[PDB]
Amino acid sequence: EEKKVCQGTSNKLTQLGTFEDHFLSLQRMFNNCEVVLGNLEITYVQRNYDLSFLKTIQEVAGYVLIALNTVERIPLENLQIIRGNMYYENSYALAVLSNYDANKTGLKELPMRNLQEILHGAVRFSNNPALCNVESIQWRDIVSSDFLSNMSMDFQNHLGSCQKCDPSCPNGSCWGAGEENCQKLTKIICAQQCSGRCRGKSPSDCCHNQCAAGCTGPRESDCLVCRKFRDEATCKDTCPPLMLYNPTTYQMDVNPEGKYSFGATCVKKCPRNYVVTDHGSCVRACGADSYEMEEDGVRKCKKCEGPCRKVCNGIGIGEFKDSLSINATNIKHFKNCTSISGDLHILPVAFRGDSFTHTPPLDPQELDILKTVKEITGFLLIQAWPENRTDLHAFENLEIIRGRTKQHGQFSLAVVSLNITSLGLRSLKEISDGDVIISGNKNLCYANTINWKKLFGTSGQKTKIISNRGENKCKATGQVCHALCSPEGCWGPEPRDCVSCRNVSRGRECVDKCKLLEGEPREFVENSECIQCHPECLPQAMNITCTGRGPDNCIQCAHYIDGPHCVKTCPAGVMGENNTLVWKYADAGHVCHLCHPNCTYGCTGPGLRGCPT
Amino acid sequence: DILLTQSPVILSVSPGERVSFSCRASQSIGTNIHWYQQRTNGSPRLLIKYASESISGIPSRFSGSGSGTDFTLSINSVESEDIADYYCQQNNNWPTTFGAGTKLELKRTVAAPSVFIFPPSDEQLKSGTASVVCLLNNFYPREAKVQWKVDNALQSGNSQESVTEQDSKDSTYSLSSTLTLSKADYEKHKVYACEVTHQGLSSPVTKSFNR
Amino acid sequence: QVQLKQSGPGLVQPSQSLSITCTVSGFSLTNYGVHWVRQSPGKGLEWLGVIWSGGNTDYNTPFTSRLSINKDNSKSQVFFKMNSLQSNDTAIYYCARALTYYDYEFAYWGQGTLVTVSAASTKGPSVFPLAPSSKSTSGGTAALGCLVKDYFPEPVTVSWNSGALTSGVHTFPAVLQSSGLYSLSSVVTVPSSSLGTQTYICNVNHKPSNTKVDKRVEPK
Ligand SMILES: *[C@@H]1O[C@H](CO)[C@@H](O[C@@H]2O[C@H](CO)[C@@H](O[C@@H]3O[C@H](CO[C@H]4O[C@H](CO[C@H]5O[C@H](CO)[C@@H](O)[C@H](O)[C@@H]5O[C@H]5O[C@H](CO)[C@@H](O)[C@H](O)[C@@H]5O)[C@@H](O)[C@H](O[C@H]5O[C@H](CO)[C@@H](O)[C@H](O)[C@@H]5O)[C@@H]4O)[C@@H](O)[C@H](O[C@H]4O[C@H](CO)[C@@H](O)[C@H](O[C@H]5O[C@H](CO)[C@@H](O)[C@H](O)[C@@H]5O)[C@@H]4O)[C@@H]3O)[C@H](O)[C@H]2NC(C)=O)[C@H](O)[C@H]1NC(C)=O
Ligand SMILES: *[C@@H]1O[C@H](CO)[C@@H](O[C@@H]2O[C@H](CO)[C@@H](O)[C@H](O)[C@H]2NC(C)=O)[C@H](O)[C@H]1NC(C)=O
Ligand SMILES: *[C@@H]1O[C@H](CO)[C@@H](O[C@@H]2O[C@H](CO)[C@@H](O)[C@H](O)[C@H]2NC(C)=O)[C@H](O)[C@H]1NC(C)=O
Ligand SMILES: *[C@H]1O[C@H](CO)[C@@H](O[C@H]2O[C@H](CO)[C@@H](O)[C@H](O)[C@H]2NC(C)=O)[C@H](O)[C@H]1NC(C)=O
Ligand SMILES: *[C@@H]1O[C@H](CO)[C@@H](O)[C@H](O)[C@H]1NC(C)=O
Ligand SMILES: *[C@@H]1O[C@H](CO)[C@@H](O)[C@H](O)[C@H]1NC(C)=O
Ligand SMILES: *[C@@H]1O[C@H](CO)[C@@H](O)[C@H](O)[C@H]1NC(C)=O
Ligand SMILES: *[C@H]1O[C@H](CO)[C@@H](O)[C@H](O)[C@H]1NC(C)=O
Ligand SMILES: *[C@H]1O[C@H](CO)[C@@H](O)[C@H](O)[C@H]1NC(C)=O
Repeated sequence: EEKKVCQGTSNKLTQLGTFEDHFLSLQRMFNNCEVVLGNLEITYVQRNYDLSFLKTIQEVAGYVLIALNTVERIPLENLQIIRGNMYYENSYALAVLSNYDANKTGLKELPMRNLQEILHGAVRFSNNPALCNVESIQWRDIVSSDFLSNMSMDFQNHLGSCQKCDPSCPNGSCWGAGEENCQKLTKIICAQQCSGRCRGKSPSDCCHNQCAAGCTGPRESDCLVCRKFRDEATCKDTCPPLMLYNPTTYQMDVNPEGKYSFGATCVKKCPRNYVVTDHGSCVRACGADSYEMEEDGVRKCKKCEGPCRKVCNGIGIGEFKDSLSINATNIKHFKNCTSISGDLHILPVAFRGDSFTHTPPLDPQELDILKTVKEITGFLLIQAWPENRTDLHAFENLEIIRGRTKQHGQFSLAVVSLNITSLGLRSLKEISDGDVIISGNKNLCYANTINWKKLFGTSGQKTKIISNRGENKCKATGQVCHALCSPEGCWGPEPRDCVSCRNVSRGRECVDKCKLLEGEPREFVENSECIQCHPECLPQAMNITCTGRGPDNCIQCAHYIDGPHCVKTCPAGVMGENNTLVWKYADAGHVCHLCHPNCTYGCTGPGLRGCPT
Repeated sequence: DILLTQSPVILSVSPGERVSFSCRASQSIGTNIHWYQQRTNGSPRLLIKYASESISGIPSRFSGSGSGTDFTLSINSVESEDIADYYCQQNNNWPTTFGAGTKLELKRTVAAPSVFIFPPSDEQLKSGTASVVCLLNNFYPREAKVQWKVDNALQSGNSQESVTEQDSKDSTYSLSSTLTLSKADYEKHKVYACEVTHQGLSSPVTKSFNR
Repeated sequence: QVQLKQSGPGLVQPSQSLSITCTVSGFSLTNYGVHWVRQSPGKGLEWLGVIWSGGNTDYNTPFTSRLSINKDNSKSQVFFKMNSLQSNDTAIYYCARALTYYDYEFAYWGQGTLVTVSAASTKGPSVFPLAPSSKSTSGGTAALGCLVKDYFPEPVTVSWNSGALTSGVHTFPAVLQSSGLYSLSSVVTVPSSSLGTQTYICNVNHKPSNTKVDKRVEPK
């Protein structure tokens, strides 16, 4: 066995089409279901509809609602526990309401003979004029004593005579006819000694603190069902975590024995088609802000570095079927796009507007929208551009034009008759297929300094850079590759415009030297790149401030030191072994050592002489 | 600004020879040069693009070569319908720009002009002015001198002449000179002579009329 | 078959505007720009501007303030307008289309419009014959023709015997007289004593003024 899990429902009193339709989807949701992650809602079910699939239901996480049913029996015969992680209304984790119709018929049999715990929340019973036996149920065994005060029990039978509880039953309390429907008391029937549940009336049959409905024995693994989490039928306070502080390594480390959390369960791998959040919980799919990927046959959400990948149809396809260009109407549909599947056309019509297709002039400002675009699958076509804009500013993050589709079967990048001065395409590192044509841009400089053949993937691709401002003129006006650029060319005047630096680079920018020995963030170099020193190394006066990335490669620790790592503070209340939280103090040399195991709340010195009371 | 200098102003070649035209750009320009042919009264016609790239429809005896500042249009065995002006154009700097043209002329054996003098027609006179016309037909080369003697005073600032473009069949020229004088200026003198000098006339020929 | 065809009144008063239409066939203005280039004796072939496929224009610096090019794609028609002409502006004006998208290698050209900028009035030519001088004998060579005089503006056409007479015919480039009128000659070489053909008729047409004239040429 490995319990079947269904989603649950939260439609409350809403009715999904015909009674007929409603039941079909109820059945569809719960058929075979053992554990309900969400709520169980049984609603609008009529006379003579077989509801027997409900016999499979062992556990509900949310609430249980049973309302507006005329069906005779609701055989929730194995429901052991309602956690009440959500409430129906106010604060009821179980609500059984107006189960009757105008036709003088309603619900008779709700035999929940195995319902032993409601973990949180109260219960409402009202307007069930055909209900039997339940009114005899002694709720103090089922409901936590904090919720007794919000209990709403109104039992009134006016539609039948009922069967009677077996004399076998305790205090005449039962769920329906027969010995098998007697309440099984597991709380109110037990000696002082026991904290929680029980299975006998003696001192030596208390249930472990950890159990919910009752138990089959003393030990933590004999529970019927778990108050908090279960981990292969051992009830625990929490799922064993993914990271533990490593006393040897002096930091967080993969806890080998660690486990993800799924429902009220601790599990080594999420069920098929589930993703693990950055907190160790199995969820159905990743939050925006983050994305799906994989390390060790485990799908996880990592958080997006910059805008999340988003794919959009180009002009021509989809929302943009029959569109001549990006334009006032359509441009909004581009917000946040990262990759364009298809082509972009920016044409004069965009800026005049077009009374024929009912489109107003495009606010050129709005082209800022394209800044998120990193990939064009087809071709980029720019035949118009705001004249007071110096370069192709909206495409500063374009990394690749794949040129799968091409204008007239030819061009993958076409820039024609603009007022620009530089291309500005500083991120473009690949044009997969197609030809470049840059023509009639009378102020355009820089274009020739690029070796276009390096962006190309196919050896037949051609360039045509014609009738722009001449090499001669640009040179004569200083509009030429910055000093800090290698002989590999420009996309414009600025140092972040170069294809590659003659010396070193920060991020995208070219520089003459890194900040070794002087500077705001002190740095080291690798592959002509200036990488920052970890923020916990002290800026040194005389020599370098670090040799690499870690908190291990400081010359000198800015604050405290923990093994080989410099840290901002000593570890204080990090989760450790055996579920022993971990506390360190900083000595004279500002070096971290363990506190006395006994200092529940951290310490300032060694031993009990370090955490006064 | 980019200058395009074509040369020679007139290229003079024998029919069948390999002829080559030169265009010099003032800034090095890759291969961003095209060439046209323009026949009298015709609109130009593309012959080569990007310095060396053949254009379909153009006969194979047209080629082009060059890169940087120095380009060359070529013709092996020049024909007689290769008589045209040839232009270069540049593609690199805004705005596109053309050279001034080279005129292609076919050399030929010297052919003396046949000279003819025409008194002013009937009526023209009694309508105010007289126009007198000399004609030199089918000559080569183009250098021809025409002086007007009126009773033997040489004339000046009273004539205009006109030369046809080179004939594609016989590859020659035809000049015509027109003496303009109002009535009574004609009708004051008697002899009206037309005097031609040309490579193919051992000594000058003279054609007159009306005494 | 790519073709460009121009229409437009070519004689233009100073400060008046020049308009030329260029009707286009065999491709659409949807996909191709149409350029405008002019030519004169003195200052060469010169590029004037473009209406590119998307409808945006671009004008050479000296015509920035006075060029206007428009189009109507659906009628495949381009419309060149230039204001405030002066005699600098006399030339043959052309439309052109590049061989290749976005380029300037002009494979196709309208027939050109001959544009003349003067404040002078239009005038038809007067026609006088240049009668053949009586020789006596020979057989092969005798010359005669027509003097097409005092017309404005260009051009004029000359055909002989209504076109039925081709070789021998030399029609000279017109010459601008000191009167501001043009003048011309259209001459033909003939078998002496007019062997074979007797009738030598002169077929002068001046379209700008719409004057057809015929003269006959013998010793009157
Ligand atoms: C800026 O960006 C914005 C945003 O991207 C751009 O906005 C888009 O612009 C598009 C271009 O304008 C535009 O698409 C157009 O949609 C037009 C109208 O669409 C509706 O009508 C359709 C048909 O109507 C009738 O005809 C059908 C068959 O003839 C028939 O089946 C219908 O029932 C209906 O019946 C009547 O027809 C006859 C008289 O109409 C008569 O005989 C008959 O008895 C009936 O009375 C309809 O099918 C269509 O539905 C589609 O979409 C919906 C969802 O939206 C989907 O559920 C459906 O399944 C279906 O796919 C909708 O209801 C349409 O007319 C345009 O196009 C033409 O298609 C061909 C090829 O392109 C064309 O040749 C035809 O006709 C003439 O059209 C030209 C003028 O447009 C003329 O010049 C030609 O002469 C030509 O013959 C077709 O009409 C076109 O599809 C789109 O909707 C806009 N989108 C948005 C989001 O706004 C903007 O364009 C951009 N601007 C710039 C400058 O860049
Ligand atoms: C682009 O992303 C932003 C968020 O990164 C989206 O805008 C947010 O939308 C949510 C509701 O979906 C709001 O609660 C936020 O206040 C919005 N943030 C803003 C406007 O800054 C936006 O919808 C995305 N664009 C599109 C059309 O996909
Ligand atoms: C077209 O682009 C040009 C070139 O960038 C712009 O002209 C320049 O404008 C700046 C001021 O913003 C001047 O300092 C430069 O001298 C100008 N360059 C020259 C001499 O051409 C021009 O403004 C743009 N066109 C429009 C209409 O915005
Ligand atoms: C670490 O794990 C041990 C498991 O053996 C925990 O259990 C110990 O302490 C309990 C006192 O409440 C006893 O019930 C166990 O008998 C005892 N187990 C041993 C070692 O014999 C221990 O509580 C855990 N540590 C922490 C921080 O709670
Ligand atoms: C370009 O022109 C717009 C519109 O008038 C203006 O708002 C903007 O300041 C100008 N330049 C920019 C975007 O810096
Ligand atoms: C780059 O900077 C260095 C500093 O080490 C300098 O010596 C070198 O000449 C510079 N070259 C350029 C302009 O890239
Ligand atoms: C920097 O400091 C170290 C001290 O560890 C010293 O040995 C070394 O000589 C210094 N390096 C340089 C480049 O001067
Ligand atoms: C669940 O019950 C359905 C009714 O929808 C039945 O068709 C199906 O066979 C059951 N599922 C299985 C595979 O046991
Ligand atoms: C032509 O003439 C006008 C008017 O005098 C003058 O403004 C213009 O600069 C001249 N340009 C030329 C030489 O084309």
